[PDB]
Amino acid sequence: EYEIIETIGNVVSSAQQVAIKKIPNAFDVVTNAKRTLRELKILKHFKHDNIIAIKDILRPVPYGEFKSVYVVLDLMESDLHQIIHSSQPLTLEHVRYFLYQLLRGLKYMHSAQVIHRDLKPSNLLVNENCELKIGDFGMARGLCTSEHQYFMTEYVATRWYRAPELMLSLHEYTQAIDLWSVGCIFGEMLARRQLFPGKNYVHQLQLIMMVLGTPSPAVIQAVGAERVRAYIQSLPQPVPWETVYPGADRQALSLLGRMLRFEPSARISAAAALRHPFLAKYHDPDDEPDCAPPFDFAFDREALTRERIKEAIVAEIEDFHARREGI
Ligand SMILES: COc1cc2ncnc(C3CCN(C(=O)c4ccc(OC(F)(F)F)cc4)CC3)c2cc1OC
Repeated sequence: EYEIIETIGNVVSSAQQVAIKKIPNAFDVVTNAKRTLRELKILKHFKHDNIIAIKDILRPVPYGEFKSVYVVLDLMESDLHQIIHSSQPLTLEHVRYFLYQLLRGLKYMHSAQVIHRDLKPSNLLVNENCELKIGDFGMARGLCTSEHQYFMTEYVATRWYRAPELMLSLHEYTQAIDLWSVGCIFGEMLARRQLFPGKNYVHQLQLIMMVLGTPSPAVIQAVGAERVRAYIQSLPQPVPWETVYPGADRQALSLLGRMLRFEPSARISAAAALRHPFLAKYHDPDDEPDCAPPFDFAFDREALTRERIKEAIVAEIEDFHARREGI
């Protein structure tokens, strides 16, 4: 059926060209197997041009020897990290178009009660024809949660893009998490360099404070871990986005400012971001769908043995083929 050529990320390999992902020893570790089942069900639930899609899943040898899962996707030229940090063009109009598509993908995603929680340029794929697709859904969760990650929210996802609520454990974990990350991504496109490149937990809070200023007392009281509160209080106003990005566009910084706020409830939504004057060029409500029905994460909260999860994953592969080949 397919012929491999070269390995890309590490396992994904190039191979009509396609990308093929090996998930080796998929059923050997509970965490890895649970993540594979979550990704399967999320990607099958979504049908949207700005969200990665599975083209094919290679079938099962006898069942007991079924160890690895191969997943076929359409090959994407690059990702937004490789584009941002290179000699490629990235004018304001590039920034405007890439931001639109991310936000278009998020409106759909957020309407199904799914929070990505791991948006960074490297997870935003871009093909030869400039379609941007959100990938890598292993960190995604709903509004309700059961996991070590219930506590320890400061270890959720990637440090340079992590929202203050996770860092500080503010007990208000919503789709607003992704809009922080978008803010960082947006800022990073405008300057071609990371906005908040923290070295460790403490330096990451510094660098956010050096732009956003001191957080409010009501935010500080909602920090549960007392040791972090003491550090914040030991330090002696916001820096205007104009002086952070000197040559930048006016409409862009307005929108950026509505994303990078300490308080989750103060952040603009994906839907409302798409109504901002900066994205008027591309904004069409009739072409920017919601996702119905919503995604249920109940299956993830179940404490399953590796073998039950294996059975679950194999049923999602069977159902994938039945919905197209059979029916
Ligand atoms: C030249 O650059 C690249 C092109 C690329 N083209 C296409 N797809 C990729 C990767 C994107 C991220 N990704 C997933 O989101 C994903 C999808 C399905 C999965 O299976 C399961 F879990 F549902 F079972 C697991 C992971 C894996 C595929 C690509 C990755 C590239 O660089 C790293």
